[PDB]
Amino acid sequence: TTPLVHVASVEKGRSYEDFQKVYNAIALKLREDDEYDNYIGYGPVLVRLAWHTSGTWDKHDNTGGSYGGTYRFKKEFNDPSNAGLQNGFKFLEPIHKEFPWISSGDLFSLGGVTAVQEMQGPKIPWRCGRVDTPEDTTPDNGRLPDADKDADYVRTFFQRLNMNDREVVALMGAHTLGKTHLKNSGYEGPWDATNNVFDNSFYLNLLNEDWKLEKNDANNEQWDSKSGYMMLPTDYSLIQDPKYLSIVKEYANDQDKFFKDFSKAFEKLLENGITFPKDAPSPFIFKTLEEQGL
Ligand code: HEM
Ligand SMILES: [K+]
Repeated sequence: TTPLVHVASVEKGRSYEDFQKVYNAIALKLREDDEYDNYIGYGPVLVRLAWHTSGTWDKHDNTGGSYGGTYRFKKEFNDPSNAGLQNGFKFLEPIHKEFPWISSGDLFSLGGVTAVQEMQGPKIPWRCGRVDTPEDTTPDNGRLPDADKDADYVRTFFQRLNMNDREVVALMGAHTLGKTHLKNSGYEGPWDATNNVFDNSFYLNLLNEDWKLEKNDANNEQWDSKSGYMMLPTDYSLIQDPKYLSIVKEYANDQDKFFKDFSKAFEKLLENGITFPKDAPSPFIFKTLEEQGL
């Protein structure tokens, strides 16, 4: 199968203003539906939907990725690794109804960008152009990562998405949002105290808390701290591996650096597999509701 090339195709006649309107709609709904997940809100689940819809990419044959918006098809929608994401998709439904012109891939990715920015995270430049592909282009289940593994697994896993050590540690920092839900993944608890504020607390907790390797009610091991935080074996591996550890310490001591590195890595993750023509518009940097006085 010759590796497909996915060329970004701007939605007919659309420009920055159109997308800022979609961003605003998402941002306004996030503010509105603040009760979700015990008042955590939909922010965290949207960032995941974005990561999971992009994380199926395989640099080897360009299969999967954000381009096709294939999560809308049952095979991917029902991936066990995607348990819980239906909530994010349901949240986006009204948005897509109001803006039927935006592709699914652009919507899924934009939802992640919007959530991060609205939760006070760094600005993440975003490019439009993803085009919906057929159901037969949906990647098989099993391309997303396991959480009961070590640093070697994490490092190898991320090489498929063309991510190096720094990108990996920066990306994992997204665990500063939301929490693990036993019913979804077999893990339970939040990584930090600000689960709807994007900050570098994940690195600080990892380094400063007193973790105990325990078993949860799903009979799975996870690191718990007296403060009520948890870390997956894969998160803990970042301080077990020497190379990862140096970067964890770096982000724990430099909020700005973490923001800048995360922004680059997250945008890259969301654009993997996409060929942007030279004449394509530059990446859009959307203003937050707060910056717009909305
Ligand atoms: C080796 C890598 C990773 C593993 C094994 C992993 C694993 C997990 C697990 C088990 C959950 C809990 C799901 C649930 O029960 O609801 C979760 C949630 C989440 N992850 Fe990751 N993750 C990884 C990488 C990332 C990356 C790269 C991002 C995004 C840049 C990210 C963002 C999130 C967010 C925001 C949540 C919270 C979702 C919510 O509160 O509903 N994760 N992750
Ligand atoms: K946080």
